[PDB]
Amino acid sequence: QQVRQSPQSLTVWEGETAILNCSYENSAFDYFPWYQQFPGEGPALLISILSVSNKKEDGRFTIFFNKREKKLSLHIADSQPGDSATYFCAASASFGDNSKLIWGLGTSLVVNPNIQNPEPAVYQLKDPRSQDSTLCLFTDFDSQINVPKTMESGTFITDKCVLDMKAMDSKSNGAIAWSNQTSFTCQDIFKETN
Amino acid sequence: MSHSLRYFVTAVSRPGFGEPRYMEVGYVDNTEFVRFDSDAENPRYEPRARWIEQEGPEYWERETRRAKGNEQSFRVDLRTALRYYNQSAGGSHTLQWMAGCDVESDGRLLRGYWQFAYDGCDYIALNEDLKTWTAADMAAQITRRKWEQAGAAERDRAYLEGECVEWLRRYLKNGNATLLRTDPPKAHVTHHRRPEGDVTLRCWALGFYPADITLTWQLNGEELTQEMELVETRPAGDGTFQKWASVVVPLGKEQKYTCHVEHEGLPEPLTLRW
Amino acid sequence: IQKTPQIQVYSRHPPENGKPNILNCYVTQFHPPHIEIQMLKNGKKIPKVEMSDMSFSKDWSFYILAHTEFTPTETDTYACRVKHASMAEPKTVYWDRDM
Amino acid sequence: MKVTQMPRYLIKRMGENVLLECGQDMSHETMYWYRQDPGLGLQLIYISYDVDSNSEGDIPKGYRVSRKKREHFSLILDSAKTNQTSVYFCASSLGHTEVFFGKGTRLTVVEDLRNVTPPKVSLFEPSKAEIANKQKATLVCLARGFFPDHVELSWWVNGKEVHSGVCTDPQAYKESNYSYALSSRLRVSATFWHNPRNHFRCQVQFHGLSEEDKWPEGSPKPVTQNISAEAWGR
Amino acid sequence: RGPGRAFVTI
Repeated sequence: QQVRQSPQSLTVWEGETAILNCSYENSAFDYFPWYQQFPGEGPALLISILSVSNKKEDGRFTIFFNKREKKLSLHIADSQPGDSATYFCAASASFGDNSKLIWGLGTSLVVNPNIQNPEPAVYQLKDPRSQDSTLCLFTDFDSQINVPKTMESGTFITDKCVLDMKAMDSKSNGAIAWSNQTSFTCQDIFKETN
Repeated sequence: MSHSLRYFVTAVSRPGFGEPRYMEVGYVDNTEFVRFDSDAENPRYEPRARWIEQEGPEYWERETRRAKGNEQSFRVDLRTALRYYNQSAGGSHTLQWMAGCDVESDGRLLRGYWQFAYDGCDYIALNEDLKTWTAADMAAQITRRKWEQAGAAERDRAYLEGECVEWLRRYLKNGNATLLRTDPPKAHVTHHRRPEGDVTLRCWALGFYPADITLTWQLNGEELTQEMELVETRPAGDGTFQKWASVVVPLGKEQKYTCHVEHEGLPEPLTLRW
Repeated sequence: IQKTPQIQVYSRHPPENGKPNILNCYVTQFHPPHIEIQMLKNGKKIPKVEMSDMSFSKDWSFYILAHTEFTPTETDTYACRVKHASMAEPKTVYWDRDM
Repeated sequence: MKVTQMPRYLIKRMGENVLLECGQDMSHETMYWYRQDPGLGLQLIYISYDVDSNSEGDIPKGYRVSRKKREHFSLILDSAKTNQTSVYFCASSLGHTEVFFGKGTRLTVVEDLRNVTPPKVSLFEPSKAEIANKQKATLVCLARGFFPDHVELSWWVNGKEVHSGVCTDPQAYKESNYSYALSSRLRVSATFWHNPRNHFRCQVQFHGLSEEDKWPEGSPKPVTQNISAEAWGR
Repeated sequence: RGPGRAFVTI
C-alpha cells in the first residue's frame, strides 16, 4: 500500500535493460534502499538513493528518482541470467520517530538467455534400476516456449531451468519429466520438437 | 553577509530521576525560534519567535515526531557511552549535539556542522568536506568506524546542503522584520578614580542589534592593544546587546583618550570622551 | 570534567534612583548543566525571577540568563548568588551600579 | 560483518515451544525478526532498539522475543501452530542504513512427526542421442519421497563441488500430501563424460529430526543426513 | 526544520 512495486514478475532477455518500478504514497519518505534476494538466501542491500537525488549509479545498476510524482525505478543495464532474483524496494521517513523500514512486496526478475539456433529435443535417460526410468529431458528449446504441464496421475513436469556452462560459454534451457506410468512414453508427455 | 540555521541538542542522564532530560533548541543566527523540552507539561516543539507561529499544524507535528525519534536515539547513546568508557550507571552524563549550516549572501554553503560532545568534551565531528569524521578519543573511534561502514554522513550532508539552506532562506524571509533589523548602540563614558592616583575610563555600548560591534579606546592614531580590558558582549531580555571597554589613564590627561564604537546600526562611528 | 561558571550582573539601562529598570544575571561557561541561581535584594531572595532554560554555546559550555524588574535606590544592594559543583562554595557577585 | 542465524532448518510438532537464536558482530543497536512465506514479502514480527527495548511489528501475534544482550536477539514461539511454518530472517542495522540479513531459518511445523522421511536419490546417466548430436552430456539427479522439503542438493565432481553447468529446481514439488520431489541436472561436454576416471556425485542433504525427538525402535529415525548417488564416465 | 539522528546511534 505505502510502497508499491510493479510488475510482480518481470521477464527480460539478457543484454536488455531491466526496469523495475516503484511508487510510494508518503511524501515524507526520503530514503529508498533496494535489496536483492537470491533463492535460498537472505536479502542484501544492492543500492540506495536519497530523495534529494534524481539518479544513483553503481556499476550496471541505476536508481532514477522522481520526487514530485512519488515514483522511482531500478534500471539494470546489460542484464545477465545471474541477475535473476527477487528485488525489493523499501522506504522510510529518516526523520520520523521509529527505525522501521517500509517494504515493497518485491519484483521477481527472470533474465532469459539468448538462444541462437534453438535445437529442441526430448531425451530418455535411464538409471541403474529396473522400474520407471522414464526420465524425459526436454532441452535446448527457445526461451519463449511455455513448458507444458500435466494433470495425469503419477506424471509430473518441472518448471524450465536455465544452466550456465561457464567453460565453453554456453547457456541452455531445460525441463525434466517423470511418471510411475511407463504406459506413457516421453513424446506423449511433451509437444514441441525432437 | 552571512547567516545561519543551527540546532542545539542536549541529553542529560539522571539515574533515579527517570528518563534523561532531552532538549532541542533551534536558532536563526543567534535568535532562538523553536524549543523542545522533554520535561515540559506537554512534550512538543514550541514556537519561541513571532515569525515561526505562521507555520501550519503539520510543521509542529513533524518536528515533534522528529524530536521524539531523536530522543530515543540519545537515550540508547547514553547507555552505549557507559559501555565504551566503562562507566558506572549511577552518575549523570551529558551528550550534546550541534548541527546546522552557515550560508553566505548568494546561497552558497560556507560550512556545515554535525558534531557531538560527551560530558562537555568533543566526541565526534563531521569534517568540512561533509564526508569524513574526526573522532576525539578511543570511544569515538568505534563510533567513527560504525558510521563509516553505515555511510551515515551521506544523509547528514544531504540535510546540510539542502533542507538546512532552503529552510533558512524561508525563515529569514518570514522573520525579516526582526532578524535583519538594526538597532544603534547608545554609548556613554563613566569615570572612576582608583585608590592609586590613576583613573579608570570605561566606555559603554547599550541596546544594539545585532551583537557584532567594535569597541575601541584611542590615543593619537590606532593603538591600544592590551591595556584595554573587555567584557564579552552580553544579552538583554529584549534581544538587544550590551558591552563595555575600559582603560587606565593618569589623572588629568583623561581628555586625550577617546572612545569609538562601530556598528551597522550607525550611519557613522561614534566618538566619545570624558 | 567541570567548568567554573562566569557571572556577570548588569542593568538594561543606566541606573537612576526611583526609575524602574531590569537587572540581569548572566551565567556562562559552566559544566555540568545543573546549576542553582538566585538574584538577591539586600541579601534576600527576589521572588519573581525569570530564568532561561538549559542552553549551550558552540564551545559546548552551558549558559543561563536570569532577569528581574526592579527600582534602584541609593541604599538598596543587589547581587546574584550561584551554586555549582565546580565551586567549593556558592559565589555571590554584587551589582556595581557605579561601573 | 554479518548476521548469524541458528538453526538453519528446524522441525517441530504443533504445540511445542520454538527458539530461534541470532547474533551480529557489528555493534548494531537495532535488530529485527522477519518472516517470509515462499514467494512473498517480508513481514516484520518484532524490532529491538536496545536491550529490553522491544516493540511489536506488523504480526507479533504468536511470537515473543528476548533481547538480554546487544549481540543477540531470540525469537520465541510458546506453542507452535502449523501456520507458523515459514522462513524466518533475523536482521540488524544502524538505524536507517544498510540492513544485514541472516541466511534464514526454515521452520516447518507438522501435525505428525512420524511422516518425516528422508529422500530417495536416483542418478540418471546421459542419453547417447544427446552425446552424439550435441556433443554434450547431461546428468540428472532426482530426489523423491521426502518430507518436509528441507533438502539441499549439490553436485560433486572428482571430490570438488561444481557450480558451472548446474541447474537445480528452486523449489520442491509436492507429489502427494507427505511426499516432495526435487530435481537437478549437471551438463558437461561429451569429452568430459567419455573420460572413465571422472567421478560424478549428486549429494542431497536432508534436514530432519534433531536428536532429542523421540522415535520408535521398529524403524530408522529420520535424522539430518546426506544421501548421495555416484556415477563414472564412459 | 531540524536534523534527525535517523537512529544512527553512536
